[PDB]
Amino acid sequence: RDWVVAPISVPENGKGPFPQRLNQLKSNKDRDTKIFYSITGPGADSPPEGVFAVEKETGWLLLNKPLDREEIAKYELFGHAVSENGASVEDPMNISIIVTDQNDHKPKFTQDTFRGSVLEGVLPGTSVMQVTATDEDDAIYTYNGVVAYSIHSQEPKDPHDLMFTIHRSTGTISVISSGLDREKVPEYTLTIQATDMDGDGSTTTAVAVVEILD
Ligand SMILES: [Ca+2]
Ligand SMILES: [Ca+2]
Ligand SMILES: [Ca+2]
Ligand SMILES: [Ca+2]
Repeated sequence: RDWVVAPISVPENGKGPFPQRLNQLKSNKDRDTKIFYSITGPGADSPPEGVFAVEKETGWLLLNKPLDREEIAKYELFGHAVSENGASVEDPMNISIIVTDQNDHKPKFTQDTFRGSVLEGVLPGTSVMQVTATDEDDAIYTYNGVVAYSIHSQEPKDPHDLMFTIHRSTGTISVISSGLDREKVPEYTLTIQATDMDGDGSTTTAVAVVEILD
């Protein structure tokens, strides 16, 4: 029919070119007279003003610039159709616009520094602590916001290096070697990493400080 518009999905960070046609509004009343189209709503005539617009004569709905999903993920605008003699010829039309995700956010550890402690005599397999990173991108239908964890490096490297691991998805740091000795090394500092696209994407760091208890 005319004067209907299906919900519209727009991936954020479009390259365009801009302005960009999305949909065309039309009233059947335009055989019988000249019609002027307009658009109102948050994103059109109210903040953020002028992201969307509509061509007066043609009814083309237009996007004027790239969208950001994490700023605004959905718009509801309203289309109007007014004849040349000034009478509206349609009831204002609901235009729904959905902003879909691209992976444009690095993960963030919730703290710059995490602390955990174990007794000197714990067995290999012992959970020390659980660190967490978040990611603002979609983690439901994509891996854009799915974080894989890894250990970047360990200091010091006595009695040897790679004495801990991290659970790839939970962030649980565990001890995988024997040989802890508070007297020799009372404390380890682990730089830890969080990578989105489940390990294929971009990566941030944090520190996890492990104390060997007395
Ligand atoms: Ca964004
Ligand atoms: Ca991400
Ligand atoms: Ca995103
Ligand atoms: Ca990568």
